[PDB]
Amino acid sequence: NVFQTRAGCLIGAEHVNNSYECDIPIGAGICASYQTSQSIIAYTMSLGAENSVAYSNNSIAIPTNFTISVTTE
Amino acid sequence: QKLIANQFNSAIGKIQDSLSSTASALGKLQDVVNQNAQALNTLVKQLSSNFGAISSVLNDILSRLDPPEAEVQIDRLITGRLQSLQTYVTQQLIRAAEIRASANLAATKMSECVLGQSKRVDFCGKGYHLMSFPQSAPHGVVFLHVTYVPAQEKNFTTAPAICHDGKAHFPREGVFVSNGTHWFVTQRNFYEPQIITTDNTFVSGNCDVVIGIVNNTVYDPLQPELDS
Amino acid sequence: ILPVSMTKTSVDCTMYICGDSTECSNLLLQYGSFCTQLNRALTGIAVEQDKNTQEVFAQVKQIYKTPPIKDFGGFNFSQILPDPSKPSKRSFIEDLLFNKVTLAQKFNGLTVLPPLLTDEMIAQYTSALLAGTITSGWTFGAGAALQIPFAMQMAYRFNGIGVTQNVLYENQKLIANQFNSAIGKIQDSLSSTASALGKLQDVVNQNAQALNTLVKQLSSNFGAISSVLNDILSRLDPPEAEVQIDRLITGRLQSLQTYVTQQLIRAAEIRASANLAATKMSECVLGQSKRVDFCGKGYHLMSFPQSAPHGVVFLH
Ligand SMILES: *[C@@H]1O[C@H](CO)[C@@H](O[C@@H]2O[C@H](CO)[C@@H](O)[C@H](O)[C@H]2NC(C)=O)[C@H](O)[C@H]1NC(C)=O
Ligand SMILES: *[C@@H]1O[C@H](CO)[C@@H](O[C@@H]2O[C@H](CO)[C@@H](O)[C@H](O)[C@H]2NC(C)=O)[C@H](O)[C@H]1NC(C)=O
Ligand SMILES: *[C@@H]1O[C@H](CO)[C@@H](O[C@@H]2O[C@H](CO)[C@@H](O)[C@H](O)[C@H]2NC(C)=O)[C@H](O)[C@H]1NC(C)=O
Ligand SMILES: *[C@@H]1O[C@H](CO)[C@@H](O[C@@H]2O[C@H](CO)[C@@H](O)[C@H](O)[C@H]2NC(C)=O)[C@H](O)[C@H]1NC(C)=O
Ligand SMILES: *[C@@H]1O[C@H](CO)[C@@H](O)[C@H](O)[C@H]1NC(C)=O
Ligand SMILES: *[C@@H]1O[C@H](CO)[C@@H](O)[C@H](O)[C@H]1NC(C)=O
Ligand SMILES: *[C@@H]1O[C@H](CO)[C@@H](O)[C@H](O)[C@H]1NC(C)=O
Repeated sequence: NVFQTRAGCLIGAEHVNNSYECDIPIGAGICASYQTSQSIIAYTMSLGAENSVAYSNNSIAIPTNFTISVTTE
Repeated sequence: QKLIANQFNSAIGKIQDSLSSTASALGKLQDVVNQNAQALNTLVKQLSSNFGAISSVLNDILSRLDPPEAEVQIDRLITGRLQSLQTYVTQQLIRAAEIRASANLAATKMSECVLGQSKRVDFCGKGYHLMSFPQSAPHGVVFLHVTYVPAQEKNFTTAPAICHDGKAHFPREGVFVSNGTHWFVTQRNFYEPQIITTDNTFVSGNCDVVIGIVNNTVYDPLQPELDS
Repeated sequence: ILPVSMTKTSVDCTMYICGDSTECSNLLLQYGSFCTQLNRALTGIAVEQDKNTQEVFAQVKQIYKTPPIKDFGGFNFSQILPDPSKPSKRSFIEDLLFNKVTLAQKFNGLTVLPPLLTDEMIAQYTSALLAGTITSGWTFGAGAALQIPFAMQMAYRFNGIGVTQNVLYENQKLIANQFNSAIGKIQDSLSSTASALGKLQDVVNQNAQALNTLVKQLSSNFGAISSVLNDILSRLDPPEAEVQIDRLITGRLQSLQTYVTQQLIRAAEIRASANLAATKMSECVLGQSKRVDFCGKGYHLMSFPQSAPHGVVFLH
């Protein structure tokens, strides 16, 4: 299971056409993870979930409820 | 009030549980201790090295060799150990500078986000900031930022202005929204519609200049009282 | 314009000093653990280099995108929005910045590692931030993005600086024309002047100079007979070859130490700059700032980010 990336050559994991959030960084936008088969996959970055606001020249979105969140720094 | 109190108490319980269960959240504090201990141990272990001399212990050299070249060997040992000490001191200096850089930011955060309410976005936590609480920790401080986040949205049609008698009326503070048939003026962060009236709007010139202005009636609180 | 990261590099110790020599490796073994702290420091520097960009740019939960129909009350964002026609999804100003910067080949134990995020993902991050700012205004920094017409967002911004909204609502055409003309002017100024990106070229020049000097240090006698290890080994006897090699070992180790210290200091400075850039992005872009001269001269309205080689560029 040999794969050739831009940051060297990785053996022991198989390439995947999908894309997920990174668990272990490798480089050049390539990461790896341990799915579930029970093998190690090497894939490409996933920046985040696609979104597109339904923007219109006379449309607004006003919240009707709130929530209090406590964050630790 | 009761709902907000319950949300706050639940959040406090949740952060307490998260801290109690997961032990990997304090990396920013354990890293300093690990680095310092590793540097100290490396410096200590650097003692037992020949650096080109016969033996790593000077006692053997002085008790086994004549002074004329035992002095050369001892000199080599001093040079090596002195260089090691210089390197350790330099690394300590740089690390202390970094810790000072962190401490200044910590002091600023304590001054602003705790002793007052800050309007800097994404400085005292995600969302709109409400307050903060400090807690001590080994060689560090832990902040609890209480913030505010909107939850549930809607959809509305809007308008920059409104004609009522050829004039243009703008909201004092808030936006004009329509639920399909009527019109209302409401604040920009919590849906609470109110009837448009002269106490919520102000006038500015005729209404053939604003773009996208739709006209509706504006109530006046004086006429019904003056009628009777 | 302000830098955000330097070239990610790493240098081996044993191969650098006297690579391809068993005798010199045995001699160097006596010097303790000097060959590992340098590698540890350089790896830490590389990790921090990745962390700087990851912290500065990755500030959005999702990836927003503009609606296909561009109707922004007369404001024209064509110069900064991503261009699908270009093979790389980068705007015109990003292309200008990339083409305005010019310029690993040595292999004596030094290597460069590619960044974790390629420039395409940086461009996508900037596009997401720009689209969120254009459509949702600033409410996408707190919770879910809420759509709002651009003219009303500008009215809110005007009310932010103490000017009533009726000032904007009656001068929409003039404001739009001024904004478009300003965008054209800044594009022309960037495309014309050549010394507009010194703050990024300086870092590259400094790193190249440091690496070149470190490599050039190889050819110094350091008091020994010659700088060629093979000649010393194959011409003199081991009893004196050892003491001759010792001087070269000491000198090369000293040069490596000096280079590592310089890299550490420069990395600290770059980290300070990256933290400043992250704060500016979190405040000037994701919201409106009341701090004077923080997000541009005069009263502040909004900001638009763009990427650049090893840095970020703001338009206030
Ligand atoms: C605003 O949201 C809160 C929670 O986010 C709602 O409070 C919940 O209300 C339901 C009833 O529909 C209860 O079953 C839950 O126990 C409540 N949650 C808590 C934490 O007490 C609240 O009702 C929402 N407000 C409106 C007007 O819908
Ligand atoms: C838009 O809001 C108005 C104001 O509440 C609604 O009009 C009222 O609707 C309630 C029922 O929801 C009736 O009991 C009142 O008599 C109505 N008053 C008036 C003056 O119309 C209106 O129904 C809402 N429209 C939609 C589509 O929800
Ligand atoms: C606001 O109301 C006025 C009428 O009270 C509308 O003005 C009319 O517009 C039509 C078409 O533009 C003209 O033919 C009429 O002569 C106008 N009447 C007056 C009295 O001016 C106007 O259209 C309304 N606003 C909008 C956005 O439709
Ligand atoms: C936004 O501005 C750009 C200028 O960069 C406009 O593109 C030019 O438009 C003029 C006429 O409007 C043409 O003659 C040029 O050939 C265009 N150049 C390019 C590179 O596109 C663009 O049209 C403007 N936006 C809108 C909606 O008109
Ligand atoms: C999916 O992955 C396989 C190998 O795992 C590859 O041959 C194929 O080209 C990929 N699909 C596409 C559409 O490229
Ligand atoms: C508002 O309308 C748009 C398009 O009609 C839709 O995509 C969006 O989900 C709506 N908002 C809500 C809160 O339902
Ligand atoms: C919004 O855009 C549409 C085009 O789809 C246009 O017909 C309409 O007049 C615009 N709204 C305003 C208030 O001008």
